[PDB]
Amino acid sequence: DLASLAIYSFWIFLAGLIYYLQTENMREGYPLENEDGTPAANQGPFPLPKPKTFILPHGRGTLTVPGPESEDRPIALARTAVSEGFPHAPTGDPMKDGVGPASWVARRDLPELDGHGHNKIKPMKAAAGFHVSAGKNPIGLPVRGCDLEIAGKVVDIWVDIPEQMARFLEVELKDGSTRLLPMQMVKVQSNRVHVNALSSDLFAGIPTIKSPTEVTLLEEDKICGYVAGGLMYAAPKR
Amino acid sequence: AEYQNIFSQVQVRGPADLGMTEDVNLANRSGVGPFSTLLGWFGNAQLGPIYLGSLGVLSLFSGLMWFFTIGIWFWYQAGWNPAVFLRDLFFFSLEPPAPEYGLSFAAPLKEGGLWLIASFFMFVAVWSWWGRTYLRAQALGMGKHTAWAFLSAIWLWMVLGFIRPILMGSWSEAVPYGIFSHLDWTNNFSLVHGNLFYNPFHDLSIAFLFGSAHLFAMHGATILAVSRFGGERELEQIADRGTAAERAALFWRWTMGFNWTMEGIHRWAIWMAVLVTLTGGIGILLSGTVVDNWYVWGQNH
Amino acid sequence: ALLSFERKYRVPGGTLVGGNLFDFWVGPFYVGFFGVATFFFAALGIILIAWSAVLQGTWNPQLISVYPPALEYGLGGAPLAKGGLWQIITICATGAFVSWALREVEICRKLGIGYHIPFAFAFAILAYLTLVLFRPVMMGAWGYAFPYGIWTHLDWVSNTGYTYGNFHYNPAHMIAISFFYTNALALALHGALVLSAANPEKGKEMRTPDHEDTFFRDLVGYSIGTLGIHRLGLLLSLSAVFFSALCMIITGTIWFDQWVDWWQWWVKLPWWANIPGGING
Ligand code: BCL
Ligand code: BCL
Ligand code: BCL
Ligand code: BCL
Ligand code: BCL
Ligand SMILES: COC(C)(C)C/C=C/C(C)=C/C=C/C(C)=C/C=C/C(C)=C\C=C\C=C(C)\C=C\C=C(/C)CC/C=C(\C)CCC=C(C)C
Ligand SMILES: CCCCCCCCCCCC[N+](C)(C)[O-]
Ligand SMILES: CCCCCCCCCCCC[N+](C)(C)[O-]
Ligand SMILES: [Cl-]
Ligand SMILES: [Fe+2]
Repeated sequence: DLASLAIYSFWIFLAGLIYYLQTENMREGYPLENEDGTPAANQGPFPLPKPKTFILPHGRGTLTVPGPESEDRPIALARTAVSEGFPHAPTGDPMKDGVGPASWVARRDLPELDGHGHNKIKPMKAAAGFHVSAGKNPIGLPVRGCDLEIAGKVVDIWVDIPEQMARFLEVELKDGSTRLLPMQMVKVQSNRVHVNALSSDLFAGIPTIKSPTEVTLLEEDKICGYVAGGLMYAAPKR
Repeated sequence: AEYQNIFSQVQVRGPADLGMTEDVNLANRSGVGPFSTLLGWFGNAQLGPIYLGSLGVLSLFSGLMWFFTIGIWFWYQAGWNPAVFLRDLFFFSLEPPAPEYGLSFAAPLKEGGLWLIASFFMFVAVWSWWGRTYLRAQALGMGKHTAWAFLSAIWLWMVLGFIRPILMGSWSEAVPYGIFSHLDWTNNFSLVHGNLFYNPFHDLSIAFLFGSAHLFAMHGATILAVSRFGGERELEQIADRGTAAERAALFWRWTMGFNWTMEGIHRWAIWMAVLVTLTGGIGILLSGTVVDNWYVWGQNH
Repeated sequence: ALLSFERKYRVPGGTLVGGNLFDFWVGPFYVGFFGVATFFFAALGIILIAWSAVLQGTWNPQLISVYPPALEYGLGGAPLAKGGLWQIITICATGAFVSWALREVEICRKLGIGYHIPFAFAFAILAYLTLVLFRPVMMGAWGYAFPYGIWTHLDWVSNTGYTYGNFHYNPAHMIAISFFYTNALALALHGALVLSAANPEKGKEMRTPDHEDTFFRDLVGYSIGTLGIHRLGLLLSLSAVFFSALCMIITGTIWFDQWVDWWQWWVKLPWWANIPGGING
């Protein structure tokens, strides 16, 4: 019977496909590790897939995965129990140490580039032709924290050139310096920009960028991680 | 008091984006179209430009001819009365030749010939458009994943109106062109073959269709959930894993113990969808040619 | 075991109930208060199904079926072996699904991410409750709910549908099917686009999102964008389920005749109802 052969054959194919999908999704994060960073005894039912190499544009090299994994950064946490499976308490200020919901990854310390090799994200004042085209222009509005106190003022919008969209709001603090706030973490209102994740006194702690007209992938992670971490750790002040 | 990133708060605009060049013949790209602030709240505001070379022109010509051939038949059935046209718009139908004619092209225009003509235009429009999905990717040096996925949808389409009718011995087996009529044809097809819920390929097809909504709801929600960490910039997260991709992976590992990577989830995506029409085409093709009654078949095998 | 980058995220906090009482993991799984609740409801439910199987007389997965109370029982309770178990198992299922959602919320809080996932899952739950709770209560009897059996529940689908002729004519069902088809279309395209850029022609460099927009604009004259496509998938997905639930909540309640006949109101419109010709004249 052809129907039986077809359906029987299809289930075989399907079993192979699932095996392929499971292994493909092991290219990041494996081998598994114990809480102390050493290789775990149980690596799961599937073996690692053969490495694949991505050729990165603009002469930035390649990426081969799976490959040797390392955090490449200090992790300020400590065990709270004598066996596996329990939480790890921050040894210092989780917001400042970048752990928990305030974590950041050690991404390349260079800016993401568009198809033409130019910085993908730039402050709007430095982007030729770009301007607000709809909605309340946040530039010039005061920024309020969850403690209902004003922490600064919006001095510009950092835009994604190729995708023409707002990614960050640049906020100036009382000392004259500025910080970037993820667009997805602010509420633009008619008379203010509200930031629920942070209290006014935590804005100065937002990681700063080394160059004023660009932001690196590493910096974006530290900034985004820090702001999101405020939801949990700034709660006392919310 | 917490933005959800479903609609944008503020839109920004810059010079019209004419796109990457690569090996594309710029002579065939139109100019940019109008900008829609309305669309800009949900997605991109820019319309156009579009690429239209010879193949594209051929495809749009056939596509329209197909649509007009059916529309002409409709007006005819409507007695050329505008009021009747709108009233019974969903009841009109361009049907294929009667069994008697088998696979010949001898059937009269008002009795099958016109259905064959319309179907010929559709055949040319669809396959030439498939050529476009392949070539537009080639000109940009991109993989051919889109053309391959499209081929899966084309498989079900080909089976329903061309391959199965041919194996059955007549065009009468094909699907008619009409809103209500193609629904009636669908119900009747199941009745005549002993209920498709007994067709294992049909039921798998359903698992994938439901699975696609299951997966896209999961994926759409996940990316938006980590968009505060630049999660939707998927290509760069693939090339240099960020906290967005790590938090997404851990959400699913902690919840259901899944293995998850930014690139891998998109492999689940393309396959979950592609399997809908792949298993489906096999299910339909086997109906009537190899299996007359799925219920009866299920009782044995 | 943990993924190579996992430890920094396994910190305390985020639970909605119990403080640190249930703040821990079992292998890769996070527990939390609702992890325990989920286990409780799931365990009790599976046990009751095993019992039902015993009273049914079979251990075959293809045969085990738990049916709701016969229509004669209305909305009251029924003997365990006559619908009662179905009633308890339905309470357990609801408890397990809701607990699963709240457990996802606790996970979202610990990870510092948005609540989109559990919010989206709630739509699936509401579709479930429409079939076993809202619709039955509206129609006056638990018996209108579907049975819990791999094959028996498909019988319910087929019988429920033909109770109104060809169910294809339910207008809300037409909209729901459209979203399901469009969703699969978009999922296929999204997966194919990202992959075609990350895995270009042999030897070439990875493409950029700039190339993704370009490809789709060249193809159809438009690109919804990187953020837009994920918004779209979520919208198509939930709208599909929303109209599915709507198409059933109105069936057997506000409309209970043959769905094909509902479309006559348009054909009977005064201004063209009697004009000769066409299909309906
Ligand atoms: C949705 C509208 C109808 C319905 C119409 C149909 C039709 C028509 C078909 C199915 C099919 C299926 N249905 Mg049904 N079914 C419905 C309600 C449900 C509910 C529910 C609790 O609300 C459940 C759990 C199921 C489960 C199932 C699966 C057994 C099967 C394939 C599902 C799939 O991939 O989906 C998509 C989701 C995913 C890909 C995620 C993976 C989840 C799966 C694998 C979980 C299945 C669990 C199952 C074995 C029950 C567990 C019980 C244990 C005691 C814990 N149905 C309602 C009543 N269903 C198909 C089938 O083959 O039937 C035999 C089929 O042709
Ligand atoms: C609304 C849009 C989407 C979608 C959006 C999402 C999202 C978003 C999420 C899910 C998630 C889930 N979805 Mg989905 N999902 C959809 C459609 C489906 C369908 C289907 C038939 O179409 C199925 C079967 C599933 C199944 C699943 C589960 C794998 C998972 C929930 C686990 C859980 O509650 O565990 C807890 C409960 C138990 C472990 C078992 C309790 C069992 C007991 C009590 C017995 C009850 C059995 C009885 C009711 C049914 C058995 C009979 C069958 C009909 C044969 N989804 C629709 C189309 N779904 C979540 C997830 O984790 O995904 C991985 C998730 O975040
Ligand atoms: C009484 C009705 C019968 C029924 C009879 C049928 C029949 C008959 C068929 C299906 C098929 C399907 N059925 Mg069934 N089925 C029923 C019960 C159900 C139930 C349910 C919950 O009860 C469900 C969920 C489904 C689900 C499904 C799908 C999984 C599957 C179609 C996949 C698809 O994407 O097609 C949609 C996708 C396409 C049609 C591809 C189209 C491709 C391209 C080339 C389009 C070109 C278009 C272009 C030229 C037009 C241009 C427009 C412009 C943009 C303006 N069926 C009952 C039992 N079912 C199909 C199948 O595969 O069965 C195995 C099928 O043929
Ligand atoms: C799979 C089994 C059956 C089948 C079963 C069903 C069932 C059941 C339903 C549909 C529905 C639809 N089907 Mg059908 N359908 C089949 C194969 C097809 C084929 C084909 C080329 O093979 C086409 C073009 C259509 C097209 C249609 C649309 C009228 C409608 C919405 C589809 C959709 O959202 O698509 C997704 C793609 C997009 C949305 C891209 C945009 C294109 C839109 C506009 C769809 C094309 C419309 C066009 C053909 C004509 C309309 C013009 C009139 C003047 C109004 N079907 C096969 C034969 N189909 C639903 C409906 O509402 O019926 C009325 C419905 O409930
Ligand atoms: C002969 C039958 C009739 C008809 C009868 C009906 C009937 C009756 C119904 C539908 C419904 C559906 N039909 Mg119809 N249908 C017909 C033809 C079709 C065709 C077609 C191509 O012809 C298609 C595409 C559709 C498609 C549709 C969908 C719009 C809808 C089902 C999806 C849904 O409700 O999900 C919603 C998702 C769920 C319910 C899943 C929820 C699951 C969650 C909360 C958790 C489960 C998890 C757990 C058990 C997991 C296990 C544990 C671990 C994983 C291990 N129908 C024919 C004409 N149709 C149904 C509907 O709208 O329902 C609301 C329905 O009741
Ligand atoms: C307003 O007025 C005007 C006249 C201007 C325009 C109005 C037009 C209207 C109202 C158009 C309406 C069109 C409708 C309702 C179309 C519906 C189409 C539908 C619902 C469904 C189709 C399903 C189709 C399938 C499965 C078709 C498959 C076709 C093929 C596989 C092609 C096979 C090719 C054949 C048979 C030709 C032979 C080929 C060779 C190479 C020998
Ligand atoms: C690549 C995606 C894999 C997930 C698909 C889930 C399969 C559901 C199993 C039920 C179908 C049973 N059968 C043969 C009767 O159809
Ligand atoms: C959000 C509400 C959750 C309740 C869902 C459970 C439905 C089945 C209940 C059966 C009750 C039987 N009875 C009449 C004795 O109460
Ligand atoms: Cl995801
Ligand atoms: Fe994605």
